[PDB]
Amino acid sequence: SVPAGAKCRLVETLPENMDFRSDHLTTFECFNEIITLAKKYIYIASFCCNPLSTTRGALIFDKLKEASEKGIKIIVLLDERGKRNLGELQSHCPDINFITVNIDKKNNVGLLLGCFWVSDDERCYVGNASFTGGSIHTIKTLGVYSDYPPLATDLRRRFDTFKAFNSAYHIKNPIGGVFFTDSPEHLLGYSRDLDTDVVIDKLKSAKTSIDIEHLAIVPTTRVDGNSYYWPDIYNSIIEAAINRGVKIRLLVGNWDKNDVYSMATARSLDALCVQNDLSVKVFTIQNNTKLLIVDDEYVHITSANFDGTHYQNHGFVSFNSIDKQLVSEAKKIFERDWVSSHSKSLKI
Amino acid sequence: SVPAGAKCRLVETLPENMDFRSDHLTTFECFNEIITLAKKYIYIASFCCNPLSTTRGALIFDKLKEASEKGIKIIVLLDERGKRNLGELQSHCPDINFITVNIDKKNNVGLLLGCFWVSDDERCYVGNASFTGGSIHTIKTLGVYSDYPPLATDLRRRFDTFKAFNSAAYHIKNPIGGVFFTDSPEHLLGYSRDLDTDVVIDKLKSAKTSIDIEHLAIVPTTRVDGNSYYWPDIYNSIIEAAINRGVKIRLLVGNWDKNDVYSMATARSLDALCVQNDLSVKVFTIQNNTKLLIVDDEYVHITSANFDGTHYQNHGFVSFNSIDKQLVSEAKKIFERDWVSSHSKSLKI
Repeated sequence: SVPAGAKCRLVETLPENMDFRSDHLTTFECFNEIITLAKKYIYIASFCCNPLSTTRGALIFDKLKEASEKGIKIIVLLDERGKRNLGELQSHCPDINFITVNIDKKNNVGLLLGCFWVSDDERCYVGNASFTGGSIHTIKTLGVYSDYPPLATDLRRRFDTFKAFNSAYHIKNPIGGVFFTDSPEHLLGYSRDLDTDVVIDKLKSAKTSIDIEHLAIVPTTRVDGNSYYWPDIYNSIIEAAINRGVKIRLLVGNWDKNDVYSMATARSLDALCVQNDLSVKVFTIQNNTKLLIVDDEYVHITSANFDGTHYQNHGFVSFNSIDKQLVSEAKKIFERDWVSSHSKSLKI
Repeated sequence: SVPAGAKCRLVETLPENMDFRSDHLTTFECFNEIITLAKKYIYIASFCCNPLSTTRGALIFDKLKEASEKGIKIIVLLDERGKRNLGELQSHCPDINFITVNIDKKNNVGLLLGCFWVSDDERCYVGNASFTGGSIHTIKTLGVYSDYPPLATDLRRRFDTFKAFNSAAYHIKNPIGGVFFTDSPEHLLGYSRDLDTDVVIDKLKSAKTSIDIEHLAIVPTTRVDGNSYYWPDIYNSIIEAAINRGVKIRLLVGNWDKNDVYSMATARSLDALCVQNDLSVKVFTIQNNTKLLIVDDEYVHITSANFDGTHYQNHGFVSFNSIDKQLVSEAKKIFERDWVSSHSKSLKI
């Protein structure tokens, strides 16, 4: 009935100046095939829309413009704080519907990240490649493409939820081994599962290994001029390594900004690298990859970073899979990134 | 009916070589009053019994010996891992009943700390002054004495629980007399006792204004049984109160080193938090058993355990809690004295 894996295949943006190589569908090829095969609609949700930054991004934008001129209903969702180039986006393509959204009318902290495409209720992409020229060509990204109509329909319902904010156990036995998790809690409705609870549960259930490629694993972030302390994911990682002997490899971005918090977290992680089975490598390249692999049997790909600001306020959809083949493909991706020349051991 | 405060008064050990001063009942005077007024029994629970280390402790030991010679039933509970001077304790006083206890027969990690005296179901002491000459004379300690029979009877039931391990809500919100006990570990709670872990974390999370803590170490990682154990529950409650709710927090902890990478890293983290939040950390080098927590100047917590994972997951102890305004204000002045003491210096390095 339902195909194993839900017809999902991994998508990558591997910049030519970087040493990352693979035979997966590229982000450019993914967006191009979605626009080409489109018959009725194309829905896109991202924090900001800035495709003209690279030549490949402008080509995707022009192909999307062609679809709009040929009757395809195209709607692009972007957060209110990415409204800088809104006038230029609508001037270039008057037939595209650009909508700014504010998902947090109470606190004005939550931001739309979504980071997914969906079209014709048949095809969809989901990952961490925003609708920018950087995410298409020059920034390393990781996502998932699928042409399974039930999965794309799930993403279309997420688009309905996000579009409604215009400014103007199924987790144990998923369908096809693939399921979505959502954020924030006040947008879950009655049926959707909070990504925070799923991620923490998978980290606590880890028996062997935890592999994470994220931007920053820090317990403290700055919610626009104010500090917010949220160590839930940070503690789950640390307690797995120390209390349960789980082998943990963390591939995170470089820190500084004279941030006392990020530096303190760096010294704490470096202190853990000397006595526990916790290894941390750092990358300096621009990298949007948000990847989590547990016991080589569960994979989690999203657009949010494992911090309190994202998982308490921001709006995003996260990809989850327990399909062994898709997990093994993601495991090979992380193994490549771990020993890459752009990943260096944590320095004191 | 029930007296406010449950007839509780603070008890301190202030060594003469230290600058700490107060008008509270001393630990020596407290133990002396318990031994003198004893009519039937005196029950004592501590990790170890080493009273002969100082002259004042040996004097208390001889008074307890005299009580045993006068028909008083004396039982001293000590942990099995404090069995060093057991032979000398029984040679000095053949009429005292010394019992070694192992509260964790499964894992052999939990230790008996109790740190309380109870006698005649009428009088009791509870705090962090063990039955040693150091805790009586040379080591700074803080405890509570009460002669309210219902409170001492509650503490006697804890003694019954611990003695059984021989080697051979509503009542928390409006307590009786504003005083109640919390207990540890979870596998010894029974059906009616409240876990000290949950109460401490709840009080820390409910803090609206101030959090004052005088403990040995506030670290998320300890060495339980040859292995490192990560437990940041109390650590996170403190930090999130300061960062997310703007609570003014003063932490008075002991000095660290031992080339411990974990304790050193935690030191750098706390000092990193001191630069942008209302969190101040001072360090003491003196010998100090004080385990004190004060929340919003309306809740006081005195115990013998340290706020770490080893204690609050394994060890057996009874913790004193009170919301009585008078007793809390007295504990608040104690912390204010300790905070600006000459033996407490701001965190450097």
